[PDB]
Amino acid sequence: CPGESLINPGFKSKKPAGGVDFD
Amino acid sequence: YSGRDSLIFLVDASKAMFESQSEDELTPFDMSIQCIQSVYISKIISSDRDLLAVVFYGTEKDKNSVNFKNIYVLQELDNPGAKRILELDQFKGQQGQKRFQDMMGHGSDYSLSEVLWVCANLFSDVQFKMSHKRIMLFTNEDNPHGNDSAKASRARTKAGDLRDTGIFLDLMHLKKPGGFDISLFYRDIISKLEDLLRKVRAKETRKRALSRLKLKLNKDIVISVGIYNLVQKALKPPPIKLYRETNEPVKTKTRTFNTSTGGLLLPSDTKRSQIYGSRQIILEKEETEELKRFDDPGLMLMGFKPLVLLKKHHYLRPSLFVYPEESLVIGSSTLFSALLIKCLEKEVAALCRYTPRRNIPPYFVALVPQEEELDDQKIQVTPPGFQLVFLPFADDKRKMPFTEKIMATPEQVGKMKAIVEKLRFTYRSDSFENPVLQQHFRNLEALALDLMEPEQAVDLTLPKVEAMNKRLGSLVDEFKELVYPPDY
Amino acid sequence: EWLSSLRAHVVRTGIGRARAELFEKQIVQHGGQLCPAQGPGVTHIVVDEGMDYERALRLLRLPQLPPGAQLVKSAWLSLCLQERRLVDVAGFSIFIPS
Amino acid sequence: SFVRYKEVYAAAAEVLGLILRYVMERKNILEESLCELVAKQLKQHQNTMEDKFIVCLNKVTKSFPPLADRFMNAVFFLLPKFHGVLKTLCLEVVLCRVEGMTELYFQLKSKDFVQVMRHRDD
Amino acid sequence: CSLLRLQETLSAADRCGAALAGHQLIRGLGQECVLSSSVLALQTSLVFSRDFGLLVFVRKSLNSIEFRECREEILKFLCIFLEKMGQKIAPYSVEIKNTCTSVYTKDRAAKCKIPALDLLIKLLQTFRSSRLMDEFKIGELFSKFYGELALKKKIPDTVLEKVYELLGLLGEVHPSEMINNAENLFRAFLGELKTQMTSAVREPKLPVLAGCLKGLSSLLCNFTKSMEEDPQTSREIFNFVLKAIRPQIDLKRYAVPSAGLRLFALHASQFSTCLLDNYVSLFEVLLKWCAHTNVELKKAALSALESFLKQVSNMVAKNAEMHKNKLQYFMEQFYGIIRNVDSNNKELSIAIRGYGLFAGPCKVINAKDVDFMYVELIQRCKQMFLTQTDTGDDRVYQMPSFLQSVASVLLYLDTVPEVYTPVLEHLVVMQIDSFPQYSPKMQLVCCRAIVKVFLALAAKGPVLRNCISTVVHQG
Amino acid sequence: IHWPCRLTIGSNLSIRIAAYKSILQERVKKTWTVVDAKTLKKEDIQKETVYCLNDDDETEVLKEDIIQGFRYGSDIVPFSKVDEEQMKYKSEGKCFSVLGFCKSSQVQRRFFMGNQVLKVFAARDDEAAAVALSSLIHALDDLDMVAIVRYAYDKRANPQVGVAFPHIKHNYECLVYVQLPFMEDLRQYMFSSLKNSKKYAPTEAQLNAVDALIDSMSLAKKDEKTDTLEDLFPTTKIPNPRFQRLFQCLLHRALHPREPLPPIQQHIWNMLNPPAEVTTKSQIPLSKIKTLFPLIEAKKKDQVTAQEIF
DNA sequence: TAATAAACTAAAAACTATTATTAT
DNA sequence: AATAATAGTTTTTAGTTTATTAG
Repeated sequence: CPGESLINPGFKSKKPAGGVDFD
Repeated sequence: YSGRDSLIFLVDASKAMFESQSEDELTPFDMSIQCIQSVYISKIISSDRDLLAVVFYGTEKDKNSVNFKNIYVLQELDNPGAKRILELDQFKGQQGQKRFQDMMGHGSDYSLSEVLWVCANLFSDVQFKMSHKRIMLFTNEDNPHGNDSAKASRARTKAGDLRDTGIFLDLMHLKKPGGFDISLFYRDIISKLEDLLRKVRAKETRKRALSRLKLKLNKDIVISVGIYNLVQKALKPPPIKLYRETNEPVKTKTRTFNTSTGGLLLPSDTKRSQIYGSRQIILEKEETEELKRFDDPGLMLMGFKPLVLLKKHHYLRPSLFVYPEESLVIGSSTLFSALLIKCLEKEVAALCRYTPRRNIPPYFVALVPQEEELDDQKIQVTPPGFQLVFLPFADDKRKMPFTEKIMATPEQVGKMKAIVEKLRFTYRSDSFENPVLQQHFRNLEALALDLMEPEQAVDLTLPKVEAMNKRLGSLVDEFKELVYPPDY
Repeated sequence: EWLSSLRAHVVRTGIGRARAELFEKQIVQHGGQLCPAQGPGVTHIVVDEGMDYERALRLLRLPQLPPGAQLVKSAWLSLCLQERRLVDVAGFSIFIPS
Repeated sequence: SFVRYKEVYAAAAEVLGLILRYVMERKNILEESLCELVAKQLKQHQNTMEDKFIVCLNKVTKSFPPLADRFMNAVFFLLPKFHGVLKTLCLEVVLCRVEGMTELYFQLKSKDFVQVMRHRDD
Repeated sequence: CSLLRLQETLSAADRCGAALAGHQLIRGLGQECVLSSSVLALQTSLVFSRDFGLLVFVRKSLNSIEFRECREEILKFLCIFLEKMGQKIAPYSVEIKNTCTSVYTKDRAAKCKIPALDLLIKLLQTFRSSRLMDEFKIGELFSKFYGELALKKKIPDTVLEKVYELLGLLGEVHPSEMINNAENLFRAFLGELKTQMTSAVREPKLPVLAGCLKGLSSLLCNFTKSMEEDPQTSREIFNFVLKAIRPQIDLKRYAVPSAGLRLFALHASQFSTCLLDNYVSLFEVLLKWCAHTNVELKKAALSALESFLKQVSNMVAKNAEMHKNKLQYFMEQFYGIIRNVDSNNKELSIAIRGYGLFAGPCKVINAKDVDFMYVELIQRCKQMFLTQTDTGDDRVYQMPSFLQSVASVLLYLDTVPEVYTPVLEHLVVMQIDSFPQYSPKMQLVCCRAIVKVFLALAAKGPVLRNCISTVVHQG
Repeated sequence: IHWPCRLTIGSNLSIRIAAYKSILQERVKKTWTVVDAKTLKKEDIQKETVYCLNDDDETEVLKEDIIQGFRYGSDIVPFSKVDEEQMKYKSEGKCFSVLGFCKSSQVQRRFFMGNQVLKVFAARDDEAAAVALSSLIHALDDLDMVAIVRYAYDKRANPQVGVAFPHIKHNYECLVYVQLPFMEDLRQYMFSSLKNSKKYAPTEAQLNAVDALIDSMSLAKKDEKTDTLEDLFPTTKIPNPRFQRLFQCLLHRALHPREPLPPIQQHIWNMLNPPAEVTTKSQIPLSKIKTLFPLIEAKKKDQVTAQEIF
């Protein structure tokens, strides 16, 4: 299934940091 | 069950990657080298238990043990160490590329059957369970032409055999990223290279599953659940011991000494006490240990307590994720499928006495049904289970004076509502790593190759709000209807 | 106050730091003559308990201990210290196989 | 498919081996659908049901060598993973289907068969 | 020899043995030790070991999983050499002492494994091997053993507290060096017996510490504490609280109570004035322990009751006016199980043992009483054996019991019906016939029984010589 | 305790404030100290160690001839904290750098780290700060805001993030504070779906009997028509039973140590029991559940061996 | 400044490796 | 000479020092 980390399948592909957003 | 992950990376040698990609940019060789630094760093910072070997084909020389033509290995299946990173990093750029080519081979043809041969024979040698196994590729060929269609067909047969075996193939565009110029016929034998490059740092994972806890809801019924620690700090790499120059750890003879004999404290000669007033109240470690016995390790359920009556002012240890299971008592998950279906009376919290360890007092805990927020993309958000919040005692309080002294004017609420409404955050949880831990990592890689420091940065915890204020508008200062400035 | 008869030498290493310094302090308090174990003038070469005569040769960097001295446990000496008397050296000599 | 106790799969292994005498029938042949059905029911895991599958292939392929047409790659892949009698089971499964392939020595030299065959086992 | 060339090929690559030379090292040594399971090759084995003494260090004497597996496997096969097949160990003895003391420098003597274990059972062999030579060996090791227990967390998973069994020794020269340590040693031993004796709803693990402390005490308790100390009552009551209302785990016939009972058999003297303590409960717990189905528990119970019975005979002889309740309890509990049919092939034998050793007190009670019990014994013994055609009788394993009882009663009887003088000879010249079927251990027990019935019958003039002459002739 | 500081937003906003550690578990106040057993003083209490070198031949090495190496992949990289102090992470401290504001609907109790609550209020000589504070808490309550504040206690302290919200009431406008996590403060295991478990779905009769249990359950009852929920067993008024047990047991030793220390006393357990009417009314649902649900058990428990001979 | 982050030594249990000890 | 208890490195955890804010 997709959405799993490539290094460790079964754990999720986490998107990197994005900081704080200002709306 | 733990398993392992075997990863092997193959590079052709035909000058199609020794070339500079007709650009001042990094060569396919050079970008693969930076990708492999990224992979090695990621493996080291994560569980380094996985073995990585270095093998090259299409080469003038042979050092593979089988000694088939155009195959030259460098590294065995080993955990990537510092020396591995240095020995692969000493061969990059033009000078590193040319010295590597004269010590490895400047380029020759490919024999697919031979390489699949040697990979099967080598992967036979694994002596442990293998949770995952993958081979990543980075080559510029659109489809096999130089080899005869016989080699292509037998490579297709072996590729089907290995795909059924479990190993899979991955590739990225090299001639031009995007569109479709690679794998026109590899489409049968079967950006993203940036992800293979350095994108994710400070990684770690766990494949364990905490023990079976026994619900002691009453004397008659005890059920089986699986507790799970889902939150805790990631720690400091241990200062394992070493020596000035021989570089060798120390043992310890750490034992308390007694003025009487040249020997040490005997376990009797050492004896516990405490100064209470005019008393050295005399006990032993045994008596203090025996004191703390209350009841068995588990949850001695006091009973449910309606969660409609609840408070947020109290806070304790981070919660624990309990999960339904059927390990050693039947009918467990049968009734566990219940209590997650209703939010009017089955959301009710469970005021419970919980002893986590043998010889531990009971600790007050409360239950929250954490419904499997199974994310729409299937990513079961807030997984199906239980969020357990540990409940306070009468010593979680240091008294505070009352601060209900003012309820200010609507002009101030209007101006600061205008101020704060111009900023809202989508609450990206992964948006700030540990700058302290990452800085320690950077110290480590500084001591690794040659750097005084390789990276000099924060994990974005520094305040960008020096530019947010103008983004929000400097009006925050003119919305100071305050006659006297607080900071003077 | 009886270590004066012992021209002793308590080792800093092996013999625990606190244990060692306490032993030299008791020696000098008892009037004990402290003298190195590298030459004559020693009534008792007292060294670590678990280390043998060959280890005495190796740690002292010698083929033999300087003459005139006797080798014995500091446990006996501590017993004498506590009891504030002196006991025989027999039954506590550090083991000398050469 | 029962896998907790030795007999509940060893018996089926040996009975399929004896039945493979000729082809599903110890006399004649008209059908082979059960053959690929058995193929997938073995290929279900081959890694959790592996030692049980090892004894299954053991007791099936002895009388029908062609059964081992599809397992040489696996058994070579498992030779270093073997340490005991599993080696003997691999030896007999490569015994039965010794033919059907022209080159089976180079596979051994790539297995480095020299250290495999210095052992004392008679 | 051939093994020398095998190791030289092995030791040729036994220089660094990182992994591959390491794999061949471990596999070769494992196969060699497995296959070498079997005379006149002993000289070859000894010269090999003399050249193997350096080989103990051709494998690196440091912790590494490969050279580790080397040391555990070779020591595990060294456990096979446990009997004194080597007659002149002295040379290799001190040599292997150096080699093992080098290997204890490794983690728990091998990466937390049985290297210390295998070595220490080898040390048990060395104690069995030339105890006379074992006079300076124990003269140079005690300090290190006390040193480990003088450090924190000396409890590896590998069950080490058999080092307790190592600490003491009766086969030593008994130098004053650990004799002056014995007091603090026993203080620590009783402390850990209390820690195990403490509730143990949290610390019941390592019951082996109790049994190994029992082996220790058996191996060194020559120092008298019978009533010179009060803590003899202490150790007695710790054992009593362990045993009387026991935990319900020791249902699988463990050898720890067997070791305790045989220790009590060999070290009852230190427990004096507590032998009389708890007079009845000891009896029914002895019945329970002997009634269990283990041979070790049964034999340990026999030895323990032997020591108990001799000492209680001593005290009851010292005070005939006292222990009237004790002696009546004895006679009633033996009379009940003689009048009862034999339900275990032992209760008759145990009861007649009690009769046999209860003659001197019965003699000072009444001489015609000991004559009466003796004639009853002879009547019963001829009824079961002599009147029996000797065709289906299997109480020959109680011949030691009959002989010990009759020896004791003849020691405490002077008036005898001479009609039993022919009877007895047809005993001896027949009971010699059944000697070989006896097991060697209780063959030696039968030897003790026959020599002490001799010393029983060797209490007269003409009757003495007549008995010896006739019995030796006919036998 | 009073802790003053100055919160900052951007490089221009600075408000003198005062922080107070409020919700802190009290632990042992007299941590037990060690003496001799035959004299009961620190006349035999010392230390002997210099951390002898781990070798093939263990050499007694000084505490300064030695390196604090570090596990680095598959080796131990030499290092000394003197290196850290010259290129470690340099934390500023005594700062409340507000990084951003997110929706209050976005923060969850699952995303709470820490153990405690920090009350923060404006410092004195600042009345404008107080009026602005009350007004801004009104504004934040209106707009559903929660602040991201990278906070560092002092030069010693690292960045300790967290959020504090005002307990708006007639009583104190205190600042209930909670520490916030990072991604290294969270994990995510796999958990199979359960309501879809055909083998383990709850029967409707069992479901109704469980509802009978829940109705017979009563701890936070509702009898007040003034919309007041009354709980009959609060946790904030029961301190560590460690303290009561220690005092009750100590009584004996403080008076007469020879006999065993008093047990945990039935009264202590009486403070740990709910209204018995609840259990009695649940027993019929309890019985019907224990009849409607089958259980199997395996015993791996321990037994006390300090055992009465009677 | 005579407590307090932050570390920090000890420290059960957890998730596996096994391992024997009654199973012919 | 057949299974059936346990075993045993690895990983957090937490009441102890340890320096730096502390009557």
